[PDB]
Amino acid sequence: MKSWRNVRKVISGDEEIFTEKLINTISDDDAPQSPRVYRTGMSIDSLF
Amino acid sequence: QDRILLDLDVVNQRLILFNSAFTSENLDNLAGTILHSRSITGHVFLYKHIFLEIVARWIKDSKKKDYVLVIEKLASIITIFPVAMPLIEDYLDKENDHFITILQNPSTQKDSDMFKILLAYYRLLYHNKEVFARFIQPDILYQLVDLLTKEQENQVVIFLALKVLSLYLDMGEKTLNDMLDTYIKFLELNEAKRCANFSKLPSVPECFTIEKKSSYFIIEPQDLTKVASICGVIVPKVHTHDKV
Amino acid sequence: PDMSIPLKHYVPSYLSRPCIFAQVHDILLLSDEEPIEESLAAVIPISHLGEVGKWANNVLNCTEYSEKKIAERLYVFITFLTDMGVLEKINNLYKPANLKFQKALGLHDKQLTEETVSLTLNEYVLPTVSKYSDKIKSPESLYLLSSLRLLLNSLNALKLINEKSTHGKIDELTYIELSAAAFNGRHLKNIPRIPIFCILYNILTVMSENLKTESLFCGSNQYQYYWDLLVIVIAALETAVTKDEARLRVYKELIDSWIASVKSKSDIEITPFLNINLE
Amino acid sequence: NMKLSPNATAIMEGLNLLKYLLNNIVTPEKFQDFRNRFNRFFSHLEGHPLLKTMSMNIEKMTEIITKEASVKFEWFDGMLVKAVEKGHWLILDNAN
Repeated sequence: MKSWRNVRKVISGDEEIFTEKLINTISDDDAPQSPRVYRTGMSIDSLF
Repeated sequence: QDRILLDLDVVNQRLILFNSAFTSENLDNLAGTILHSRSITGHVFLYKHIFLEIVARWIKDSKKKDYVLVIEKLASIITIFPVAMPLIEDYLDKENDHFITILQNPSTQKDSDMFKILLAYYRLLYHNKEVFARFIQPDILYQLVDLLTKEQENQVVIFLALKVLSLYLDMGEKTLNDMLDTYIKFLELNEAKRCANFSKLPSVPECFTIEKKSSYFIIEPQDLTKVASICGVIVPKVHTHDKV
Repeated sequence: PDMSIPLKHYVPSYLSRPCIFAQVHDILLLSDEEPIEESLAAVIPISHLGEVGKWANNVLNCTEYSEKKIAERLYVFITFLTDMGVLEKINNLYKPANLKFQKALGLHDKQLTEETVSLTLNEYVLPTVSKYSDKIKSPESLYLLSSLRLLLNSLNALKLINEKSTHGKIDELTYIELSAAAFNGRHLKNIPRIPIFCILYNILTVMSENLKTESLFCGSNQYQYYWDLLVIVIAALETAVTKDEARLRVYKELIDSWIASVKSKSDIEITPFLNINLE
Repeated sequence: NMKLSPNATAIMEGLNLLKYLLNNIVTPEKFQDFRNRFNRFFSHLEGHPLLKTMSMNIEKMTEIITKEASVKFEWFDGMLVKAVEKGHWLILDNAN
């Protein structure tokens, strides 16, 4: 997003170029809610 | 009464800022040491409001060969510091023939003695062409181009030569490339970066007060010639009429 | 203090060769972060892309240009493109657009290589290009380029592990390198059971040969799926540097979910794998 | 002649003459300019100079005859004519 946004600000103006539209934008709500169980990046291989 | 003031602790502040990135006797000393260096645009940052006196001292003390370095470092100053444009213009009226006589009858020396000249010439056309358009003899440039097209291994001199011609004869862009690729089997992105690097730095300031700290005094009778003392900052010394 | 004047203030605006590199240096300026994104051949025309090598050589040979790595990275990008037969595709693609410029102008030699972006989406000339492949106005044109750096960003990083396992030692010894020793002919005795380096190596070969001889640019959003897989691979190698075996149970789950999802889209990209995802 | 066919022998004269025109304005005592022009015109590569040499000699006969029309209010062409006559643009400033 931002690496294209500065190129919006050089070869074009402040209004969004054609290409800033097509890049997706992930909705910041799609986490899995893993912390119903509390685990970490610990190497759990030793357990099994 | 009023004259130049100059602090020195702030000069050292500017030294530590800059080099983090990358009487008349004193003036002669600093002129020599700034000349025989290669870096220029740090000295200009420290010593701004004094500098034109140093330019005048480079104009006077010639030493019979220094001329090359004079125009070389002068051209490197100009776009950063567009205020020595008068004195350099006055210099070439006296000095142009001594460069011509190098370029005419080529050096039989290191090519650098010509390289710098053309390079400075380029900048002095790129700054403004409607002033420096009479200190050139393009015939001799084409003579060098002939002689270094017939002879080999010299593929930088010719580049600057034709580049100077391309701004003397106000060529376009496709003639330029075709002309190059008729004589040959780069520059202009760098100088812009020099000036841009200079604009990275902040605005220098004049104290205008006798601060209780180390300071350097330059007075009215020590303003050399073709540069005039003033209550503020030094100003050029041009024109003939001057009878008291 | 970086609030500088850009180069267009000091560049002659009546030449073409500098004013594009002006935009290059200026795009590097405005970003606070290093764009590891290639958005620089996004600006350079396909003509005088060969000047990139001389540009990076000039960057090193002189003292200015505080940044000197990124000019090398973009050059590696271009020489990775010419390693593919990819620029022949896109130079052959714009040739209708060069015909409109040939006819609008009283004299115009139809050149070999066109002065136009490597994007196919920055411009008005798309509908001359989009006589086929209306995917051009769908994101796969973008992700074609972006995915193409990621692969190149991976091979450079993966290959050093192959040099590290080749130069393998008990000190600076890591689990991904133990898997690299498993692929590497010079193998260390310790924990042979991790033959995953080859499995996280052949996928780049699948992508590289596929993109070399696809020639479509008109699939079923295939380049979008040559991107999400690449994220998954970058995650797989990062969680492969130390002991986590069960975390790799959710990496044959994902490629197969990736396969079953793109197969649900009926994108015909399906032959060249799927015994590697099952091995 | 820089784009094709170098020919140092007359390209050098061409530059020598261009500098003499560019640095300096011509006055009566033109005969230096005439001789330098013809010394350059060893080379003929356009027919247009064949018109221009005729445009020189007409002035020469006119340069001798200035004494007998010492006072003559004669019309001269403006600017807009010379543009529209020659071919190049106008940018008129304000029409205040």
